[PDB]
Amino acid sequence: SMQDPIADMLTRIRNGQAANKAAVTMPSSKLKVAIANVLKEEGFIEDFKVEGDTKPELELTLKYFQGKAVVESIQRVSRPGLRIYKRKDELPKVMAGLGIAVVSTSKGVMTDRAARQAGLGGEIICYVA
Amino acid sequence: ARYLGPKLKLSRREGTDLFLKSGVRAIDTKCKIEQAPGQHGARKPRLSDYGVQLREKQKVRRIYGVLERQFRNYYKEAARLKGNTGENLLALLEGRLDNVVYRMGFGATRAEARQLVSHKAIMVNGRVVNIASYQVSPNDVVSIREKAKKQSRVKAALELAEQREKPTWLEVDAGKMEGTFKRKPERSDLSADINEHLIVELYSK
Amino acid sequence: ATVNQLVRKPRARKVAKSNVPALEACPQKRGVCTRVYTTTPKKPNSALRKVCRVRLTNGFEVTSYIGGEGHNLQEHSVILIRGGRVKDLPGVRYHTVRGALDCSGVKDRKQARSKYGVKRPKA
Amino acid sequence: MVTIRLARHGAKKRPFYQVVVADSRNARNGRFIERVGFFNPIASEKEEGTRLDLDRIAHWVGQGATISDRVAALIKEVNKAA
Amino acid sequence: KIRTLQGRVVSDKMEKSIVVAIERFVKHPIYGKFIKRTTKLHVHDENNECGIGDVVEIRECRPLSKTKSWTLVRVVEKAV
Amino acid sequence: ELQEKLIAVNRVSKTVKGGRIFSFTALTVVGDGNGRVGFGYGKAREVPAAIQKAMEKARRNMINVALNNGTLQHPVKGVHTGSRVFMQPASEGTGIIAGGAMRAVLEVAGVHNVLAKAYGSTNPINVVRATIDGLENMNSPEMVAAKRGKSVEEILG
RNA sequence: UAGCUAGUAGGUGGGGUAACGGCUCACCUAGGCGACGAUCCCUAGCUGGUCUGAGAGGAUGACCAGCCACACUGGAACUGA
RNA sequence: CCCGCAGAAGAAGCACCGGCUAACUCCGUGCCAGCAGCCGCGGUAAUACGGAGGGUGCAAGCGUUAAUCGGAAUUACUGGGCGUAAAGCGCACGCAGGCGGUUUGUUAAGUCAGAUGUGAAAUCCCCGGGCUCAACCUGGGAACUGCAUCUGAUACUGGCAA
Repeated sequence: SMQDPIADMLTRIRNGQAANKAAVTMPSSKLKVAIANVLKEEGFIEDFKVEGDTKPELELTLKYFQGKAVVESIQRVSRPGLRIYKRKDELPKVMAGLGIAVVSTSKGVMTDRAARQAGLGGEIICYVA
Repeated sequence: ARYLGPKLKLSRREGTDLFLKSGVRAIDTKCKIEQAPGQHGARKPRLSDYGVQLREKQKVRRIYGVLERQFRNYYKEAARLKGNTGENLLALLEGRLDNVVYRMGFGATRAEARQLVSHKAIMVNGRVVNIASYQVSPNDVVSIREKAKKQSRVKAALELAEQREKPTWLEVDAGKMEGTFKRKPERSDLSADINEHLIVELYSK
Repeated sequence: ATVNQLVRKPRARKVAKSNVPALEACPQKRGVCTRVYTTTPKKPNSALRKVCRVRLTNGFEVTSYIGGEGHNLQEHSVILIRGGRVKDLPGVRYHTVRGALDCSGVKDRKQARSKYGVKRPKA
Repeated sequence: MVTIRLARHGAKKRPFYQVVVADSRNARNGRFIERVGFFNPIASEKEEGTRLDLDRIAHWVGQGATISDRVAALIKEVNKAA
Repeated sequence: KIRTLQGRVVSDKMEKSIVVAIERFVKHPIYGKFIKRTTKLHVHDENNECGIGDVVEIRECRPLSKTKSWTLVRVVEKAV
Repeated sequence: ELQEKLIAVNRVSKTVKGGRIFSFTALTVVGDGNGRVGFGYGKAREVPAAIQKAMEKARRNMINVALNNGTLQHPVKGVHTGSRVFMQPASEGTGIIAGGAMRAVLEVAGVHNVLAKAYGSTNPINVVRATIDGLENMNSPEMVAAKRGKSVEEILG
């Protein structure tokens, strides 16, 4: 009954890349906004806009490098059935560093590399190839 | 603990001049290389991948004279040391004392250098050493005792090693009958042909 | 495979059973010959197989296999049984050691002598 | 009694000693409190194995420990040598 | 600051003592999920003052019976 | 220079009104030793005709994959029919540690150092296809810099 | 193996202990544990470690070191720090 | 430990050789004798039995048996499955339990960072040292993935309130 909304966002991004959608619409929340902010910051999406005022909708523009999708794999790592918190040394280098792990540290949502350079760990939200 | 059998049969099973007889009469002129020592050596086999790995390991073990328990100890030591593990394995085999004796020009073979080291002839850093598998450190001085300096087989070995190639990680004096182990050899210094990747892949199973 | 179902009752290692249960986790065991007979194998092997009944020192009575061309075992002979299933023979899952307490070596043998307890022949 | 003494380690006919302070009813290599150094009687030429940190020695003797004969001799030599 | 554990009361029914269930949010060593484990303690209720349904701060002390080595310091969030 | 390797020779049979007819299949790989891998599957009534079929099939359908100095770029999971291959790049040295068919594919591919493992069915045709699928699934730092739209140094740090 | 437990669970007071305490007695209350497995049955000295394994794990606990228990079997105290 | 003597003198076995699994031919026998880890071999031309010659592997040891892990992703946390291969309760309701849409504030239990105490010594790992080398012994470090406390952070999970 929609326990996990972040995995719903990730499934929408994955299915929109697989079906070659131009843009993906979903309900928003500030966690989704932060994850989409860092997904723009690395270059997996093109951009995003948050539109509604009381029933807020978030719309993402999916990037397509000529043949493929830019996002190939994206996995929800911590899930509501099994929360996964790593330390500052256990922060994974995803796809030998070519992909990111979105980590929600105590300074907010950032990537694996910014959490390691800042010196702090936390809940890993998703691996993004 | 040594092989001590027919040596040219060991050279003929591998198909390569292992230099384990000598250099004076040529090894094809002894005879019968390209041929396995069978009664079935006229038929060459298909020789599968584990066979190929085992033959390269047997080649490297016979070209030095090391038995298998010492060789797998050398493999563990090359594996736990940082760097290319196969190059560390060849460096640890070139670091052996009797090999340094044979490369420097004392002893015409590796078995002759082993009998020379065994019979208390060679002093490394001012102390005589019995053990063939002694690791010669860099900037070590390899020399002979007083009594064993006046030994004619060392003269003949100096001559036929003058016809050899004089490897460059060690420096031979040849007149004081001394030499120094200058540095650690790299892969390009030594032998250019043997496949150490086949050896590390065997023990990695 | 749900992690809650593994927390409530975990994954179960099956059980390891032994095909040599009369040896009692020992390499060999001494027993005495109750009977020395022969039997026939299962259907594609067609021979006569020298199999002896053994009573063991722990009280198990098992059938062992006397392997090698011709033996000297009798009634009430003390032998050393070893372990190792005989594939054709049903119910036979131990071997007798040749070179044992009473069981002699095989006659006129020269290759794999130590599997049959034959001393090295001198010339 | 708390005493400072020598525990014997090392190989056969090549002894090594840990100078170590322990309750004196315990076994020779058994349960101790802290090891305040080591001693090597056969060490080599050029090799100096005799190490004593005098701070923990003086701390434990001020707490009421009892120095053994070898340990008191070794304190004498490392305290007159420096 | 004294070492103090926070727990709900489970039962109040004997005399001058209560039985209190502290919950810890442990992690599973095998499977990695944070699971809730519970610990019932017999706590010494001098003055017999608190009831069945509340939360109580509790520290440990000298043994007082064959159980009951913990004592009430105070009741935070009394209940009905 | 197109070095070639024979992986498997199988004997298959087709039954007819007379009796069983046996033919032989060959699974081969070719490669430049620098990036380019190809696999071929020949089938003929006798063996060296099947080898020549497999070689001239393998030489045409060759795909180029990217690889570092002698190594992979990242861990990568190749999958096929019953094969669930997992290959991890390596440290230098240590050779190709891989089983059989995957060893031959990675050796003609020019991958010198690898750590590999096959899961599921280790049938040779399907693990060759899973291996070459994991190889062509691999991507380079310059191509992932082409995708995400930034220089490679901002990705690597 | 699904119910177990009356000094059993708590209180007051006397006694006892180097020391708190159902540790022991008289009294009062009727409680305590248990499906986050009580009770019963089978097996077992425990740990640092050892072996294996890429790791996670699994198997183990000879030697060496720490703790425990025992000293023909069952029991009891004396002496003494 | 060093020195002198004598002399090649006193010093090489064990398993295997059809496939897996490196290494082959002749002879004896004929579903017998026997072998065998699994597949299986032996029916008159046996690379599978027994001997021989040759070879292979290890070596003062070499084989067999027993036992443990590995391979086995074959109890799968990392790391499996469930239409037909083994496997969706016959179907619901529902207590315990597990999970929890969205905004703001607070607490800071989970989480993260740092510090302090602790985690005996040995062992394992690294850089060295001493035994002619090695095994072995030894100096310093790292580690002991943990627990408790203290100081903060507060994104995420939990509590409290709206």
